[PDB]
Amino acid sequence: MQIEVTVRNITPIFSAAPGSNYITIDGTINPPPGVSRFPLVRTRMMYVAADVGDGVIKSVPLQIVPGNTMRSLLRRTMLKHVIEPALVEKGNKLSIGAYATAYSGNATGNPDGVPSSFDEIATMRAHPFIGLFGGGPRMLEGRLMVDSLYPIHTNAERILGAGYENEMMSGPITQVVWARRMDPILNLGSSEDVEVINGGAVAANGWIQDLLANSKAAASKKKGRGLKAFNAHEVVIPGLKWVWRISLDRPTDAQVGLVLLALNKMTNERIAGGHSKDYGRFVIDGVSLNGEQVWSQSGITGGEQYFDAVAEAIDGLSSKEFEQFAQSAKE
Amino acid sequence: MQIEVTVRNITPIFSAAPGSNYITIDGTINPPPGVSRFPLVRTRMMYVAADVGDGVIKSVPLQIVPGNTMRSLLRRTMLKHVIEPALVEKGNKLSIGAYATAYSGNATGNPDGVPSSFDEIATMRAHPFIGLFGGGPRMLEGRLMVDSLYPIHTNAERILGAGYENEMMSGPITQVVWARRMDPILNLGSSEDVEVINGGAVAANGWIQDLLANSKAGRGLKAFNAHEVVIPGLKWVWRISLDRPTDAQVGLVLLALNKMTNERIAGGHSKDYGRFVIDGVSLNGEQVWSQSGITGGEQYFDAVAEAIDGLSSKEFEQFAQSA
Amino acid sequence: MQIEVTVRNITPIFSAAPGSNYITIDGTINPPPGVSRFPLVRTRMMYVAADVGDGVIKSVPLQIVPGNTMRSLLRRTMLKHVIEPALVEKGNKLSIGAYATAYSGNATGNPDGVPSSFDEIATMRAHPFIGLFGGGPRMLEGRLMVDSLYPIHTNAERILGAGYENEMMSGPITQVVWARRMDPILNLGSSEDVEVINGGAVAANGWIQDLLANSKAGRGLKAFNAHEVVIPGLKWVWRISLDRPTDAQVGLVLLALNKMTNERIAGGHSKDYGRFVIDGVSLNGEQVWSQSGITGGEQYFDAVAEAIDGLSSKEFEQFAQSA
DNA sequence: ACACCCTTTCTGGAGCAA
DNA sequence: CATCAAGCCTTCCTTCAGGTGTTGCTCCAGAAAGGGTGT
Repeated sequence: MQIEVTVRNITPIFSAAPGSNYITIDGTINPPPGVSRFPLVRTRMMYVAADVGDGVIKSVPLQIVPGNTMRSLLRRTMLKHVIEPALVEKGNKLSIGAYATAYSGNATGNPDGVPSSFDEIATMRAHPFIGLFGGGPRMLEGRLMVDSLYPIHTNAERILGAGYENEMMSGPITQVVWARRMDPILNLGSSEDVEVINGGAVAANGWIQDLLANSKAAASKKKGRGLKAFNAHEVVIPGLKWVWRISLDRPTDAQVGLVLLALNKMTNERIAGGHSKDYGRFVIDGVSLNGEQVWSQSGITGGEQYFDAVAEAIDGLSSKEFEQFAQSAKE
Repeated sequence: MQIEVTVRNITPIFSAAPGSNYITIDGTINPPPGVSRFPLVRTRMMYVAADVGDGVIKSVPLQIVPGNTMRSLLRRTMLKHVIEPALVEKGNKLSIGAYATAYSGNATGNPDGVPSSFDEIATMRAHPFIGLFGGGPRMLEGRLMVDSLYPIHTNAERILGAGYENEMMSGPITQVVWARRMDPILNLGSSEDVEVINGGAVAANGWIQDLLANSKAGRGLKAFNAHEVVIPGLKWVWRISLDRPTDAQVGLVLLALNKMTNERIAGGHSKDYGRFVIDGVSLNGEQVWSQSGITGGEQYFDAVAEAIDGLSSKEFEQFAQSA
Repeated sequence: MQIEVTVRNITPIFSAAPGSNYITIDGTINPPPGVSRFPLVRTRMMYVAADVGDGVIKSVPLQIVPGNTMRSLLRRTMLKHVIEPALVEKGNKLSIGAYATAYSGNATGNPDGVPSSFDEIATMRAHPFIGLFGGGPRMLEGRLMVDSLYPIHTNAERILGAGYENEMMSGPITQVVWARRMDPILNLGSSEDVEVINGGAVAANGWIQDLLANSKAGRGLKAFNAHEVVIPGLKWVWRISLDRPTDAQVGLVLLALNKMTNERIAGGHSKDYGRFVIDGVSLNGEQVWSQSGITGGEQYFDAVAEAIDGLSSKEFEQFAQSA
């Protein structure tokens, strides 16, 4: 089953790339040493072979959300919105290992090297949730394959293929957003501002005195840590139309129905990260099932046999498969 | 819960963008070198994708207030207007670290590399203020999600939803506003204007000769600079979002929104730059704002009323307590 | 606390907008080159989002005086006849750096990066003058928030918040006023007017020869220029906001507003521009202004009368003192 | 009864570059 | 209805933040002996 979810982020996208990146105040990424630089936390970037100029494929940077992040977003969406309410409305409860296996593929960091029986493998791949995300102590193949969230851009034209010339994007799609943390105690202004503080003016003056001592120590170092922190993070600019490729090799109809229910409940979900700055908010503007567009304003339109299958399976959903899926053979 | 606080700024909005940007005496932003240049401190602006050629969408600038700035504004009006009167009214006094953890995210720049217990996580995410704003030494996630203040503009037409198209403004929304600082010794002009000056005439003469020696070869008070601002009267929008909130947390947000009328947005405090009025507040798509404040949402106001009653310092203390 | 000072300019207003703008003899601001352009210093203009037609908001020009000019003007009137008399009737001697920091917010152009102690911050924000205007070497935040002087105009309709539905000026509020400088000795006539010039006719004839050599090909004299001014007789609006003031500070601002009529708003000093009367002062919405100054707000006046007594130089000295 | 299936059971070393 | 005026100076940024914690892999890559039991 081929599912293609074209979304539109209405907030910036921030999937933080690991690394030690810096930036000048003017906006130059990774400056040579000597000039003053601030920590930059770049967004996640996929190198893509693309056609720059004419017939000259080259590796260009295109900033994305990883398929692991979107796979866990899909997993936690169908978990918080479908699977957990189905378990709550009945008497079924999960162990902490079963909850850990359902949310992160495993209960412990150490798997057991023995694989499970063919009957249990077949029944877990027939399961609506466990078939999508087959983890556990004995590693199963989950039939859900989740691609990265690619922005519909020229740099991904060898990724996107034909049919994506509408709402086209060129050029840079990222922006460095600067964030500052000020010291609260420097923003104290009067005795009315300080009355909620134990000690008041004495404690405030002690905070200024420790900041002056630490500043003198840092000046002796240059020529603990305070609360001033001016820094930067690169985000992907809002308003982009993104492609999200979801694949299912011979799924049970309830499993693709569960993916459809999760895509229905992607409303009020954040894609990558930067929670407190409301980053990752998005609007789905299209879902195509095997190339057939099945999205409307009121969620998924059509595809009814998937929804009846997943409703019947959620009615038949229990905690027994989750418990014996997470049960280690070595334990 | 999805709140849309659509506001209109009375005065020019100035959130100072980082960078050594420059301006000529005309309206040329960042000129080529070899011409007379002045330091320009531009407004904070966000690139947004917008339909510019009626088929082609492109990354265009749009001057905003950052969601960090508006989040700290909401946090500070909650603290100085709701939380601190409830704390000093009941006699509760936070520690200096607890005050720093209330106004910033924590008290120290080094967070603890341990996770807190689930009982603690549940108590603070059920707490109104600490549930809205996480952080601390052990990296709590708040339930509040604060977007940038976006102007209702055709550059943001892919950013806003529906119903804003009749209000959507086109064209440039900024101004290079010029400021200057005199050396006020040059403005003295009289021998009875130096009787307040110690030394008097000889002191004013020494300041003049020091300025002349500095100009012949420390920085004086003569400054001429510029800052780009968003134009006043612009209609904005502010997307506050709530990840599974308690009704007390929503009531704390609405209590903050009721008394942001005397609060300033971003920078320009001496120029009264941050002044604004709230045109509307949509509470999950339903309008709850009027002239007197937020009407309706009564369960949220009652929940934050019973939550502000019994608000103790010890929750902030063991939120700020390191490990 | 919100103060709304509604003034009406008696003479034209000229706050010169920076920029080499040009004018033709029949109007046509900033023409294409070759139509004999004349130098034009336009008055200060703020772009304001405004209703241009039914359902369309555009960034229109609106001629204002910037809030920095108003902030320094308020600082200067309190310094000129409330603060300096309080220092020299008591014999207090401000330093020259203290005078610089009082009249301009700083003594030098290099603020200290170190923060001041909280007791110092509390004393200066509780100070009547230093609380209004902060700054200094360690960058104090003042309690005063001075808006720019908008006119009562329909272009400012989104600025005023529909407080005044009458007296709304619709058309343009500006005139290009032309000023020319005559060469003095081009109008002598007789040799009795040149007998005071040393040498007599020979020095004026040498100056005429130098002017001729300049005209065939060093700057001359008798230039022709234009300056856009706001037309007189219209009604303005001023907003002076306060960040939790002591009543001595409110009394200081009202004492500035009482004898505000002696000073000028920006202007050309020679042309007597910037003259104005105050038609009203709104203290948080209630009118406290009459023909005989300010009537009402008595506790602010008693507080500022208490604070002017005992106002020593010592606070100014350790406000301007740089670490 | 002879075929596949499901379990145990069992002996030794140990350093490591790109 | 024609020119003559058809700017001049000077400002032309200041300090500071200029990251913190964690993560820092897991497992298995055998074949026979000795029991069952299912066709």
